[PDB]
Order: sequence, then C-alpha cells, then structure tokens
Amino acid sequence: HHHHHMPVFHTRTIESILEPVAQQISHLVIMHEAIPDLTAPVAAVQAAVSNLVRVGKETVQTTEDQILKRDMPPAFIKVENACTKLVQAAQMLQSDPYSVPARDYLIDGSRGILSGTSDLLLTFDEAEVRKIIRVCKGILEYLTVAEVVETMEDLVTYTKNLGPGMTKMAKMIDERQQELTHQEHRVMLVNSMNTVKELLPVLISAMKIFVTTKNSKNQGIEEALKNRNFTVEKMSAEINEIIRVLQLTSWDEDAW
Amino acid sequence: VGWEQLLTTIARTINEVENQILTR
Repeated sequence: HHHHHMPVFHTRTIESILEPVAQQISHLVIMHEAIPDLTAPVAAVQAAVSNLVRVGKETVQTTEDQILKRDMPPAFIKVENACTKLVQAAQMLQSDPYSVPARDYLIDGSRGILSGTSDLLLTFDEAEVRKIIRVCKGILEYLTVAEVVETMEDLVTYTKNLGPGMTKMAKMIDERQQELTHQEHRVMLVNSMNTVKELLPVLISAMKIFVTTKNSKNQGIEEALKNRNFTVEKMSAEINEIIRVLQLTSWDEDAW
Repeated sequence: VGWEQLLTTIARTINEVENQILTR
C-alpha cells in the first residue's frame, strides 16, 4: 500500500551505473509471487560492500578535500546499514522461506543500498563540480583585474589571458551540461555561458576605449570608466548564475 | 527478475563503484 519512487539520476554517468539496480528493484516490488536460500548471494553482496567500505575509509583518511572528507561517511554508512538487513533476511529465510518480514528486509536493504550508493556517487560528483566552480571563480577574480589595466601593453596581456581562460571555462560548462539529466538546468547553463561569451568582446572594447581615453589629454575618463565597469558587472552576474546553477539538484533524484 | 539475480546485480554494481573510486 506504500507508494514508491525510483530516481531520475543527476547525471548520465550515474544513471548508467545505477539504472539496472533501480529497474530490478522496481520489478521485484511490483511482482506477484517462497524465496530460495539467499545466504550465498547475500554473502557476495556483503563482501563487495566490505571492499567498498575499505576503499572509502582509505579515501576519507587521505583526501585533502576537506568537504569530500565530511560528506562521504554518511553515504557508506547508509550502504553498510542496508547490507545488514539483507544479511538478516537471508538468515530468516533459512528457517522460513515464506517469511514476510524477511522479504521486507530484502526490499528495504536493496533500496537502502541503491539510495546509499547514489548518495556516494553524488558526493564525488559534487567534488567534480567544485573543480568547475574553482575555474569560474578564477574568471570572476580576473574580471576584477580589468580596472587595473591602464596601458595598451597591459591590455594585450589581459586579453591574451582572459580569452583562453573563458575558453576553458566554456568547455567545462559545455561538457557538464551534456552530462545533466535535468533539461531546465542545462538550458540555464547554456544561456548564461552564451551571454558571458558575447560580453567578452564588449569588455575588451570598453577597456581599449578606457586606455585610449586615459592616455590622451583633456578628455574625461568618467564615461569610459562607467562603461567598462558596467560590462564587468554584467559578466560577473552571469558567472555567479552559472555557479549557482551548477549546484542545483532535484527532488526526483531521491529513491524511496 | 528474481532475488538471486538482483543480488548478483547489486554485488556487481558495488564493485563498479569501488572501481570508480580507485581510478579517480
């Protein structure tokens, strides 16, 4: 009588790993059927989980990523706990193959393993996104340097630096949106990136005008400054929106 | 789909996840 929900995974990669399990769990939940001796297959799951936990502990204990270090354990904890339910189920089924409580454990344990493994994969996914965010923040920081460019020589250096930086950022975003399952988020990323790319030449043009105006005589630089600053502000707004969107999740990603 | 098959799948999936970690 309880309703359930199989996840719409966060990325295509996670989907390809976990979809089979989710589909098989759904099939068993919906099925109309005694259960055979599951001691051995459950033991194989137990062994796999133990290996995974061992590797997870090594990672937690060696990673310099303080955030990964903190978010990982709860996921492995959920997986281990769910595994204990499968073990209990197999033990119960040895004496009573028709046990209803045993079947309940099998289902809860299977779902808990799916949910814990998904949580685990999402923690590693978040670490990957943090790498993209770091690049975005480097661009925001470099945009603050525009105001210090006051010679044509420095403008050449600046453009030759910001240009490739934007290209790298754009590539990371393009690759990321291609991995996302949620269409709404992909659209936002692509739209913001396009806006940012379009503003780049506008910024360089504004900086060239500022440099030219400054290095002249009796010209007022107030307008050139304003126009440069306006463009930097718009670009920074767009990049912050990319950073915000890269971190969005969805309710439909939960399994229950 | 049966319990024996689902359990085999789970074990394989877990091994897959461990491998992802080991290669990262």
